[PDB]
Formats: sequence, structure tokens, C-alpha cells
Amino acid sequence: HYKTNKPEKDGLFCERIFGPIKSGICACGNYRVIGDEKEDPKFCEQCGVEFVDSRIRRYQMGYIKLACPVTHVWYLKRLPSYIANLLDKPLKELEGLVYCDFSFARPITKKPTFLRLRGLFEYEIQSWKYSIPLFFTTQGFDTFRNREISTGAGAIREQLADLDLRIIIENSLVEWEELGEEGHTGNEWEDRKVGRRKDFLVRRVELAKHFIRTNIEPEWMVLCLLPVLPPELRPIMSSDINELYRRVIYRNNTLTDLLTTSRSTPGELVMCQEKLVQEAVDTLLD
Amino acid sequence: NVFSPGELIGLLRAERMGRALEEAICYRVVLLGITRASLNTQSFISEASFQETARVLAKAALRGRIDWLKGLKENVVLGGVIPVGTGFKG
Amino acid sequence: EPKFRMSLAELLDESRVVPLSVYGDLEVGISGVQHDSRLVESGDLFVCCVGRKTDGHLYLSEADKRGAVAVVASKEIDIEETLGCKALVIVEDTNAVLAVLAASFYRHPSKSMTLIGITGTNGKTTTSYLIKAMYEAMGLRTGMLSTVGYYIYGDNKLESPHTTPDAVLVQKLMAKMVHNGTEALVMEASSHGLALGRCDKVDFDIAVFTNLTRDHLDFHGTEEEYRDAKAKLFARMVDPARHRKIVNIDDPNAAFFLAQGNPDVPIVTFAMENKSADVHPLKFQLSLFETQVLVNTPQGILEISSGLLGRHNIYNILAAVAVGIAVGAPLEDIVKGIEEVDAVPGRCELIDEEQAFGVIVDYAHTPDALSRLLDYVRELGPRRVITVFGCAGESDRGKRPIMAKIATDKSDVTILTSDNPKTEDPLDILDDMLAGVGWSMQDYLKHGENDYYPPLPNGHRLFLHDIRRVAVRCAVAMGEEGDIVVVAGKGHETYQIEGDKKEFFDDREECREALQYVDELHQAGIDTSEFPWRLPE
DNA sequence: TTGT
DNA sequence: ACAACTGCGATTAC
Repeated sequence: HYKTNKPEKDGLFCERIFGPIKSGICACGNYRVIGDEKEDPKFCEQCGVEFVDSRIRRYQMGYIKLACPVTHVWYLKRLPSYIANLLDKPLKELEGLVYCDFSFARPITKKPTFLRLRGLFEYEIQSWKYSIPLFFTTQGFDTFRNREISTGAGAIREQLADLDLRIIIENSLVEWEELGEEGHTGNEWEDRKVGRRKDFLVRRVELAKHFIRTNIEPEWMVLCLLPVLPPELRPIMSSDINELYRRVIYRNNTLTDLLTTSRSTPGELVMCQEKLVQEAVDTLLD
Repeated sequence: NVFSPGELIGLLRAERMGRALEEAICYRVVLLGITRASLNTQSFISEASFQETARVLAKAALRGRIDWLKGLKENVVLGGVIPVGTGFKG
Repeated sequence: EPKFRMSLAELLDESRVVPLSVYGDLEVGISGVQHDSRLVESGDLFVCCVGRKTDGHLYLSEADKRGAVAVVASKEIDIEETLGCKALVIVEDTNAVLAVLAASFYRHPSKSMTLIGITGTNGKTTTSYLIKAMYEAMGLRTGMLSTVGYYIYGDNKLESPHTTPDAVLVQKLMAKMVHNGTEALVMEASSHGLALGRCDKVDFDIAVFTNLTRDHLDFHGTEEEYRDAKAKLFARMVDPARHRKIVNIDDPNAAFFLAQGNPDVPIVTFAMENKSADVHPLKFQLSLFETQVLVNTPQGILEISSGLLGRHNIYNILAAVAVGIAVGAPLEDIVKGIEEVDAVPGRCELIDEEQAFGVIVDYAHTPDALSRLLDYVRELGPRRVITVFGCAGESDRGKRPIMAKIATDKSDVTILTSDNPKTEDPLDILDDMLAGVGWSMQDYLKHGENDYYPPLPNGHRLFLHDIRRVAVRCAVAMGEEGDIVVVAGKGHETYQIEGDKKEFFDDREECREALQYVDELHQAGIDTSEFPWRLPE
């Protein structure tokens, strides 16, 4: 709080969501003793803060709901890209679709698709879409656009979700068996390209085989919700952790405001704010 | 199905698999430098988290590795009795 | 002014309502007594309702729970425990109580003004409205009740959940209409409504059948039961040279029903091929817009009504011509009836009036109706026929394999989409539907991944989508000059329920908007010849 | 930087 | 892209 030194409600240091700042004291102003013989309410009706020792602030976590999904920096932007390994699409295409406004034609392969674009990277939205949205009911257009061309962070999640690891390992084994017949006979450049492709295929096979039997889903590589560290661990004197947290919170609430304002809002503004949110998440993580 | 190209296995394990399996296993000796060796261990928290922490952490997280604390630094990080000397139950 | 002669004990006593056990008198104020508990209101006497589903005791219990003043039952009923008036009367006869539920003055007006009953297997509602329009053009205002809406008298129709409303409530509404706002109260019910007892407890001036066949065979348990019930109801109240027996002579049930009853009633046949009926089209003007025929009969009118169907609509027009000529011998009075028949009513709605290919809406919720409508459209259809329909979630799934095959057989291009999910996965029922033609959802999708979408071995193309709106839009955008599109999901319904949520967006206006806006997609360059649409770049 |  | 001795103590500047 301003010139009060008190935790703000529904904030980074909020007492309600994390816990009380003092042992036995609460934000409502009435002290209580935990474990007393007399019946005592665990939490004040007036104030959400529970009556407990303030050690919880050390071990208690939080989470910010994100309107637009974000992609983990470790999986995407490392030189070995697990996302680019699973999705045979090149790394440059994914980095563009994440950071530079582009479009992916078919992000879902398990649902019916009327449009026959079937393209990897759509460098522009100049394709006729205004006549298509007016023709169909506008609500209907919204309903199918997800199976249609998607942008930013929905295509990656739909590709990771709608995917058959068995088909992936089958196709990779087939391509491995095909390659290597006479590649070594060629030049050093061609042999190097064949070798790199073969190594990429082997890594893809290994990743898919591990994903099959590890009770872990590749869907979780793109973060729908971001956890928040316990308050005590980032105590405000103020830390950068918390500065980046405030930045991503501000960008996310601005994005949510723009989304909830009206559907007729310009796509450029919400897309730029999505890029800003994803860059803030990247700076926070790594 | 048993092994993939480019993998690293143990010499005794490779010989025992070659004796048992008719499937041709082509393996050649790679002398591994001290650093490389550490980065390739059974524990992702003791020897893998010494030079490239984030890389091995992301790899173990995506794989879902399970580490059995049979090493010293593993119990050191966990804050428990190290299975050395008086910590070895016999 | 809901009813009259139902707010006094003497009125019920004069109606031969003998319950053998009563407390005090029916001093409670009630506009019209209703046998059904739902039709009755609080503080109103409710007589016992006779029915297979609800007996007299259950009806009396429901009336006492709803707050009816009087409840009739075989045993002692404690109606005064949760009612506004302590006076009640328990009648041990359920049928007699249901008959006496309608007031004497209420039942006398509807029986004296006029009455026209039309109970047919197929094409009954098409002839009922035609007869109503003919009677209105004759100079007497009247209403015809249908399965969709209960209309005792008047142009307006009150909302009713069941196909046939309560007899007492229908009589009360007919009396209220005949008191002011209606000159005649004709009670028309289908075969099931006539067999239940809705139109049976009413003096019918004219009781003709549009199509006599096996109706309610699974419910009644015996063939020709509805026809026998209609004949008995007509013989109960019959007058000389007043009842009309206009029906197709080819149907044996029609002749069996005409044989029963008073022989002094006028009998006539509306068959076209039969020479004894003297009716015949004698014209070749069949078309999707209007099918005019020059009927040459001594009793029937010269001009005929423009029907959308080839044989069903023609038979309905021929059956209605007799009722139109019975009132007036001049054929000029049948112009309004012909216009109302060509007005494209609810059932099997005609094509839109916009400049475009044929787009028809049909209620093909059964395989037999779907195949019949497809044959009717193939008869008229000069070119490719496109159909779009869906099954119902939790409906009999036995229907699903056959229908898809029946559609793929006749139609060259078939688009399947989920008309009513009804708490079942849309893709889950589409797979069961495609199982009839031999395909699975995994294949379709794999074929779908391919641009090819290989055509059925018979040479027809099958297409699948999960959203009904986009499917209807693609079907209405994929058309030729002579090609026709047929929507068979909901002919006379505009409610779409996916799970718990219910939406009313589905309507014919959605299809008309597609025909209106297809010009933009055509100018832009989108290709709708196949389901994988080619787009620029 | 130095080398990996 | 990654890493390059181990710790301790003092000050001033934020």
C-alpha cells in the first residue's frame, strides 16, 4: 500500500491468497491463537487471511492466469529445440509464428476442415477472409477459426495436443530407412546434410518414445498458466523477480482488458500486446 | 527396438547384449573426457547439474527421469545421511 | 371469458355428472372445468381424465396437488387438503367424468357451429389447412387444429406441448372463440389424437380421412384401430347428407371406415386413377414452384391447388377439393384455398423466392421419410441433388447406418453434420453414421488430410463436417443452375440443443443469407465445387 | 581473451 | 551457446 506498508489485496504480496504477514495476527485487526481449546474460526469472515504462523508465506505459491498462452523459452529458443524436434516444422518458422505476426493454416488434424489452405507459414493475412467471415454467421466463423488458420500461440498448442506419437515414430523410421542408401557416396556437403537429418530423425524417435511412456504430455510445454513464487522468497530492497512479475501482470491485465472490451477491437493491438506478454514471460523465465 | 544410433552404453553391458542378442549391434569405443563423462551420468542432480544446469534440467523434465540417491552429492542436496563411512549400513 | 356454464353446481348437475359422492356443491368460481390437471387452474373443479398413461386416481392426485377444488377418482380422494375450496366430488367413472368435464353450453356451441375432422396417415395437415382456408373463404371463420399447434377456432393457434391437447381445455377454448372472435369451432385431430379421445368427444359434422393406413399399430396393438375409432366417433354424431367420406379408394382402410356408420351420410372418393371417383389431373404442369392441374369432375372444382409434391400434395389437393365444393359448387371460391395450399406451409417448405437454385427444408427425422423425400426430389430434380441432415443424440442409433446409405444412394453430394447433438459427441455419432457406407472417422480424416476425398464407389461424393451452420452454408453455396439442395434436419423446428445449451440460430433465414452472400465468395474466387475449397495462394 |  | 581457485575481511555506493 501507499505510505502504509501494508500488503495490497489481490496483489503480489496479498495476505488472502498467500497468508498472514504476522504469526497469530491478521489483516482484519483481531489477533487469534491457533490451536486453542476454545473454538476459533480458521479464517476471519471479514478478511481472507487465515490465522496461522507466518511461515506459509515462505512455502506458498501463486499463479497468474494468462489470456494468451506463452511458450517456454527452454524448449523453444535453445539450440536443440524439443518443440521443433517434435513438430517437424523448422525452428525459424516456429520462432516467427511466436514472435513475428504470421499464420499457420492447419493447426488441428483431428477435426473436419472445410478450407483447403494446407500451408506451413502464412506470411500475410492478405488472403480473402472478410468475405468468408460475413458469409458465415460471425459466431460460426469464430467457432471454426481455431480449426482454420491460427496465429501466435494456439497453433503450437493444437499441434502438440493433436498428435500421434506412434505415427511420428513410424514415419521417422520409414524416412530413416529410406535415407542412407547412397548418401555417403555423395559429396561431403550432401553426406553432412543426410547425417544431420538422420540425427534429427533419431532424436525425434527418442523424444516420441519417451513421451509415450512417461505420463507427461507435450501439451504442457506451452504454459497456459504461470506459477508465482512464494512471497518471502522474493522479499520486497525490491527484487527484479518482482519487477518482472509486475511487468507481466500489467501486460496480461491490459491484454485481458483489450480482449474483454470488444471483439471488434483491432487485431494489431492485441497481437502486439500478446508479443509483449510473451517477451515478459521470456525475460522472467530465462 | 533395444538401442538407437548414437547412444552411449557401458562396455560390459554392450558385451553382454552382443553375446545375447543376434541383432547386430555396432559399437565403437569413445574415450570420453572428464567433463563429458560427468554430463552423462545416472543422476541428473549431482553430476548433470554442475556445468549446464538449465539444459539437463529441461531434458530430465521432458523425459521424466527418476534418480535413485546412490551418490554423495545427491544426499548432500537433499540434506540427509550420506551413504559413506558411518552412513553405510552393514 | 375463458368459458361459461362451469361455475355453478346446477351446470354440472345438468351435464349428467353423477359422481355418487359429493360434499356441499360446486360453489367455487371456475370459468371452464378441465379434466387434465395441467389444463385446470387453482380453485377450479377438475374431473377425472381417462387415459392409458394417466388413470383416474393419478389425475385426481395431480389435480389435488396443483390446487384443483374438486378431484374425481374411483376411491376417496383428499382433494380438500391442498385446495382453495373444501367442496369436492369423486366420480368412480373416469370416462363419464372426462365427458362431463366440458360444460354443456361449451360443448353445444362448438358442436352446433361447425366441425371438420381430418385424421390421415400421411398428408393430414396439408389438407386440414386447405379445408380451413376453404371454409374461411366460404364466409365462415373457423380454425383447424394441428399436431404442432392446438387451434380449436380462429386463425391464431395456442401453444400446446402435446400433439393433441386436453378435450375439456379444447372445448373451453372453442367456446371462448365462438363467443366472440370466431363463427365456427372445428376440432381436427390426427389418428393418434382421435384414438386417444381428443376429437372423439366432439360432434363432428364432417369426418373424412386424407390417407387411411396402418396407424398406431404399435400403440393400439391392432391394425385399423384409429380408422375404427374415427368411424365410431362419426357415427356417434352423424346427420343425413352432412358427413363427408372423401378418401382415396385405393386404401382398403378408407373403404372399411366408410362402410361403418350411418349410410345416409354422403360418400365420395378422391382417387385420381379410379374412374368411379371421376377425379383426374388431366394436366402436365408439375414443377417445384407450382403444380397446377385441371381437375375434370362433376362434383369437384375445375381448378386445382398448386402443390409442391408430385403425388402427396396432389392427393391432398384432390381431397380438399371435395370439402371446398361441398360448401360452394362454384369453383371461384376455391381460389383462396389454392393460394393457401401454394403458400408453402410448414411441412416440407418450398424453395426460397430468391434468385438461386432450389433449396428446400424438410423434417426428415426418419429413414422412410428421408427416402420418400429424396425420391420426390429426384422426380423433379434435373441435376445434382445435395442433402444435409443429422441424427439425434441418444436417438435410436439403428437408424443411423441406413439413413446415410439411403442418402448416399440417391444424392450425388451428401454433407453430414450433427443436427442435434443432444448430449452425445458430434464426431461420435458421425462415425456411426459413416459406418453405414463403410467409412470411419479416422479414414475420412486421413482422406481429408489428402486433398482427394475419394468418391463413393457408386460415383457419388460424401463429405463430413461437425458444425451445422457451416455445413448448411457450404451446401447452399455449392449449387448449379439445375442442381437443388435439400435440408432435411428440421423442417418445422428452429431449436438446436448441444448438450445443456439451446440455441435458436438455426432457421431458413440462415440458408437465405447464404444464397444472398454467395456472390461475394464467387467474386472473390473461392471454389465451392468440392468440400476442400480452393483459395487464392 | 581462450578455447570449447 | 558454455566454463575459466578457494574462502575471508574492510570500505563506499545504491
